[PDB]
Amino acid sequence: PTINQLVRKGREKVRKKSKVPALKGAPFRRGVCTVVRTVTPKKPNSALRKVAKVRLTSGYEVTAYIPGEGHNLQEHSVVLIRGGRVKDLPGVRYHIVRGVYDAAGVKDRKKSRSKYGTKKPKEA
Amino acid sequence: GRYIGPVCRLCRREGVKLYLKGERCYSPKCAMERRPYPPGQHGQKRARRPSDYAVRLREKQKLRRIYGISERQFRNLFEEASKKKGVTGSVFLGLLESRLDNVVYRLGFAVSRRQARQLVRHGHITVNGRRVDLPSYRVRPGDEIAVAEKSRNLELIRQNLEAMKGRKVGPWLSLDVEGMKGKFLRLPDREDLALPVNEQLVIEFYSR
Amino acid sequence: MVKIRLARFGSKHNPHYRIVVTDARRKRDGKYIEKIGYYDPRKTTPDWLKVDVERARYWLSVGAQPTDTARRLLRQAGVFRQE
Amino acid sequence: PKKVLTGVVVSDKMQKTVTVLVERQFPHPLYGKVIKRSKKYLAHDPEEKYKLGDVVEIIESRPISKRKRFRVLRLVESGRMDLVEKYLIRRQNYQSLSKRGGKA
Amino acid sequence: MLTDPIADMLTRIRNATRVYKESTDVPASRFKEEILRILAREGFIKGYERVDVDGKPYLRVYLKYGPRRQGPDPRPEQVIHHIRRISKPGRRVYVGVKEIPRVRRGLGIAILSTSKGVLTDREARKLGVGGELICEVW
Amino acid sequence: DFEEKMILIRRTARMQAGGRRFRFGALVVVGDRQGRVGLGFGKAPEVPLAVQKAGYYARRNMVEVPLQNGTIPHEIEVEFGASKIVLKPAAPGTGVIAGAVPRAILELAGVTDILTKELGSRNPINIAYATMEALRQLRTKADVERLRKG
RNA sequence: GCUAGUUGGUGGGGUAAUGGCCCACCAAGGCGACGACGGGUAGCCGGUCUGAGAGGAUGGCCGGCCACAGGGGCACUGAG
RNA sequence: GAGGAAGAAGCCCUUCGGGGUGUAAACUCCUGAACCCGGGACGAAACCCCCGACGAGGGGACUGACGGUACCGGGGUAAUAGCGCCGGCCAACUCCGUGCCAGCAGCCGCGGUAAUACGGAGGGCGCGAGCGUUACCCGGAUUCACUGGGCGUAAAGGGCGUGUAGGCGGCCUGGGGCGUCCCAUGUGAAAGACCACGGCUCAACCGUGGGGGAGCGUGGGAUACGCUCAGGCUAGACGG
RNA sequence: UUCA
Ligand SMILES: [K+]
Ligand SMILES: [K+]
Ligand SMILES: [K+]
Ligand SMILES: [K+]
Ligand SMILES: [K+]
Ligand SMILES: [K+]
Ligand SMILES: [Mg+2]
Ligand SMILES: [Mg+2]
Ligand SMILES: [Mg+2]
Ligand SMILES: [Mg+2]
Ligand SMILES: [Mg+2]
Ligand SMILES: [Mg+2]
Ligand SMILES: [Mg+2]
Ligand SMILES: [Mg+2]
Ligand SMILES: [Mg+2]
Ligand SMILES: [Mg+2]
Ligand SMILES: [Mg+2]
Ligand SMILES: [Mg+2]
Ligand SMILES: [Mg+2]
Ligand SMILES: [Mg+2]
Ligand SMILES: [Mg+2]
Ligand SMILES: [Mg+2]
Ligand SMILES: [Mg+2]
Ligand SMILES: [Mg+2]
Ligand SMILES: [Mg+2]
Ligand SMILES: [Mg+2]
Ligand SMILES: [Mg+2]
Ligand SMILES: [Mg+2]
Ligand SMILES: [Mg+2]
Ligand SMILES: [Mg+2]
Ligand SMILES: [Mg+2]
Ligand SMILES: [Mg+2]
Ligand SMILES: [Mg+2]
Ligand SMILES: [Mg+2]
Ligand SMILES: [Mg+2]
Ligand SMILES: [Mg+2]
Ligand SMILES: [Mg+2]
Ligand SMILES: [Mg+2]
Ligand SMILES: [Mg+2]
Ligand SMILES: [Mg+2]
Ligand SMILES: [Mg+2]
Ligand SMILES: [Mg+2]
Ligand SMILES: [Mg+2]
Ligand SMILES: [Mg+2]
Ligand SMILES: [Mg+2]
Ligand SMILES: [Mg+2]
Ligand SMILES: [Mg+2]
Ligand SMILES: [Mg+2]
Ligand SMILES: [Mg+2]
Ligand SMILES: [Mg+2]
Ligand SMILES: [Mg+2]
Ligand SMILES: [Zn+2]
Repeated sequence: PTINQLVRKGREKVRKKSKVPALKGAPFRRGVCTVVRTVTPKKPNSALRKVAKVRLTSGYEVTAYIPGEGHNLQEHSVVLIRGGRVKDLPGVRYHIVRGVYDAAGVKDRKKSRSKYGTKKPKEA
Repeated sequence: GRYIGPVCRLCRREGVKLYLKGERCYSPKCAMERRPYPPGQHGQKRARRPSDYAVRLREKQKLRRIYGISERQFRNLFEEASKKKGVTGSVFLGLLESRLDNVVYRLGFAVSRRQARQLVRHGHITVNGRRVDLPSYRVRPGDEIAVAEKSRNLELIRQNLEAMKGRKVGPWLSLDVEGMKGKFLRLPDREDLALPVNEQLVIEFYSR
Repeated sequence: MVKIRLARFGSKHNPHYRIVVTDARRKRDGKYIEKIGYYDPRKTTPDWLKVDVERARYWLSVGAQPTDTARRLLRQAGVFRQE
Repeated sequence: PKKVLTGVVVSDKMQKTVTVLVERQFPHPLYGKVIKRSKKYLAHDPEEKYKLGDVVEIIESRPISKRKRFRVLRLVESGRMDLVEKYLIRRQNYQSLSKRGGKA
Repeated sequence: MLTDPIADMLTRIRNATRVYKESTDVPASRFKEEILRILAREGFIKGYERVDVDGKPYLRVYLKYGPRRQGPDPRPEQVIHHIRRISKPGRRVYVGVKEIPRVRRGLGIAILSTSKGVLTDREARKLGVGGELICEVW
Repeated sequence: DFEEKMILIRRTARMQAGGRRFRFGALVVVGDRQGRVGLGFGKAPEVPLAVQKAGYYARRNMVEVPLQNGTIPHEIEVEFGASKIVLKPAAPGTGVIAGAVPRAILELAGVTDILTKELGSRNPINIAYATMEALRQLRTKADVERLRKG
């Protein structure tokens, strides 16, 4: 573009669209479960990924992954959403934080414990 | 906390002897003797060519693990050096060798750097006459670095300061075994230090 | 009614004032009209009180009104000495 | 210093008042190219003297009306309507760009 | 018609030398001539001189190169490795003397036009002035 | 005397009835750290032969780098294909600030202070070729001097 | 494309004071693609974070200015 | 903290010969955070009072929330370690469980009976009173390119003209001096930023001093290029 | 027919 053209129209700033409308951008956001189904991955993968529709405080209803070996979420469980995509489940953009609210931390977990909200078991 | 844990192990992860003890890392036992291979269940097998990164990391790990300092203090120092004029590399070392805890070792009052660090803390040392218990304390040229009057008569001081009678010391220091003092003449020149470290790489590690 | 008072500077327990000329109404640490001295009550340094007398004398001559403490420090710097 | 500008009279349609167009020149901040910008100022002519095509100096003045903060200082050259023309043609364009149009 | 007669000159010189020509005419204009004085003085061109190619005045510009070279491609290293316009119609470029560039750590030059005349980067710097930055050459 | 540095080695394969037939490529550098460097891209049935072939070639392809005290005499930007490389001189105490490829070359050319930037396609092969040209292209006052003397 | 306090004039009123600030009457005017008008958003700055730089992003603490004091309007008192 | 075995037990690994955890522990000796006791702040010298003159001076008294705190001297116990990673990017591997499950996953991708990628364990790598996670900003991104990009086939030449605004404008001389450049000068608060000294045992934090500069205002100066006004030219353009 |  000629410099004149640039003066005339200048450049256009590139706005980046968020991949996490847990509104307020906010670190996390909370809601109650509406359903606690399971779904199948895609492309090459296979399994029964566990998910949960969540009525958010941000006034949203999104599907969220429930990380962990096993969970304990039912129809009316209150949980904290934190957001993290899940490549194998189109539509699953947020993660349910384990260890907060009704979402129990995965028990028997020994390693990546701070994630999966699991207190340190004492070395007896 | 200053590391605290297996030490004649960092020695062998670096494939170079580290005087992280002194009296023992000197006589047939630093493990670097008949055990120069890295610690661990795999430490014996042959390694694969290190990534330019790996090579650069282990080198910062040597230098840092030599002076026994946290990555945080280390990094702050480097940066301080970065800012300052002059070969912002040898200046880093200049700084490092200025830490009281270190000079106390370099001056022989302590056998190792770790043991030198505890002397300062437990106020057994005296800069320019007043007591200082801050190992990180920076010594400037001319600072007298004596031994606490009351600590002077301590069992370990005698021993350590004894072996020093005779022993020659850094061309930038100088001591007085008699009164147990000593003085920081000037910041050492790279030439003055005999270090198993190629500072150039530690610089190239932070550049990244 | 402009003043010649002390403005706080320094840190918690490390008070260092700035003898300044400022309207009677600013915050004590607000925008002053001119710095004319400085005072360190603990006197950690050998130089804990300086006072451009040529200037203090100026403001006094135009209506500046010194705090009682502001007056004290200013006296030490012989602002009022007339020997 | 009361600001003194220089422009062209492009409207004598007001009682004791004239529109002066002042050309401002300057390098564009980011792109450098020296660009041209301009503004109209309503100047004060008490004796309805200055007239179109007139090039005059405008000086920062004490308020005289909502929009009048400039009195006409003096006059430089005159009658050069080529400028007044340029201004007019442009204004005439405006009738084209909209919902309707205007041939060229 | 020509838009930037100076750009033109520079370019004819760029083009000419690339094929290694002897001289190379270029329409005459004092300004262009003042540019040449520098090129000559700085030792970029053998020299230059007026001429009247068909009535209209030109300026033969005698180009200058290096010596024949070894191996494949014996073509001589150029003396003018780079010649580039800077200020241009519709994007004029100026500089305070405090902003006059150092072309190639000095190895190059930067002809620029000041109110004291056309000077090289150091020339105009010497007698502290700046102006339109004509071009860089090296 | 001469130090060798392996910039990269890749496997590559040409299809063929029955399957893929592989053949390794290797880019290596040779430099005396005294102002001389040579680039070599060797290719063969096996990695080692490939590296060998490379080294051999680097010596056939040397360059005289006008070091002005660990640094380059002047800034230079060379464009090789879709790869661009920027070389700028730096005073002492800076080091060699460059991507692994430009570095390997610069370091063995015995350059201790220099600033650089990889622009365009970051293709090793072509960036390696770019810096070689940038170096092979550096001039000095002396040079410019004889060159501009009538 | 926007505009009758709109733009200006004369005389008044009003205030510490200029002024369509508000009146009475007279002029047709004023503004716009160098973006009027309308919609959205936002207190502005010293500065802060980032960047090789140009630039980008910000405006919490602290200092300056402004604005508001449940929402809307208003005047009195007074140097304010 | 210094010693401390060709090296305990346990645990993991094994070609069962051995290896690892590792001088690590035990143990020996030295120091002594905690805590006990004693002393104990600067920050506060004014207003006021007497002298002198309700001046300058000179004397005098009162007043500490913080806090019995900081600091000092003596005494004195070996006295918290976690968190994240180990397929590549990217420092760090091995066994067993699981069998496209259960699960991981920043991006690329792992799991279908030998999984360095799942989960546990041993070992290892990073940091360390912190370590990870999510959210958001700049960076890398010359990926809105002014510095610093492009449009034949990758995303991109308008379907073609005519032509308004605007942008751009050949050769020579002269006036002006708007852009442009130069000198001087006013402004550019403090804090911050940079540097040098200093005060807290260091630092963080803080004080003092020093150097800045763009921008804008004023007064001078220059006139090459651009602009403008005058006047020429014929090589662009148009006409015959 | 899927996944290598
Ligand atoms: K219209
Ligand atoms: K009126
Ligand atoms: K800003
Ligand atoms: K594993
Ligand atoms: K980004
Ligand atoms: K098309
Ligand atoms: Mg731009
Ligand atoms: Mg969210
Ligand atoms: Mg599905
Ligand atoms: Mg799969
Ligand atoms: Mg994520
Ligand atoms: Mg009026
Ligand atoms: Mg060129
Ligand atoms: Mg050469
Ligand atoms: Mg290209
Ligand atoms: Mg690319
Ligand atoms: Mg009136
Ligand atoms: Mg009105
Ligand atoms: Mg305008
Ligand atoms: Mg708002
Ligand atoms: Mg950048
Ligand atoms: Mg950038
Ligand atoms: Mg504020
Ligand atoms: Mg209100
Ligand atoms: Mg309320
Ligand atoms: Mg109300
Ligand atoms: Mg009143
Ligand atoms: Mg021990
Ligand atoms: Mg006192
Ligand atoms: Mg006190
Ligand atoms: Mg009396
Ligand atoms: Mg009192
Ligand atoms: Mg004690
Ligand atoms: Mg690795
Ligand atoms: Mg994991
Ligand atoms: Mg800490
Ligand atoms: Mg960018
Ligand atoms: Mg561009
Ligand atoms: Mg592109
Ligand atoms: Mg196509
Ligand atoms: Mg296409
Ligand atoms: Mg076409
Ligand atoms: Mg169309
Ligand atoms: Mg036109
Ligand atoms: Mg022209
Ligand atoms: Mg001018
Ligand atoms: Mg200035
Ligand atoms: Mg300031
Ligand atoms: Mg100090
Ligand atoms: Mg300062
Ligand atoms: Mg599959
Ligand atoms: Zn050791």
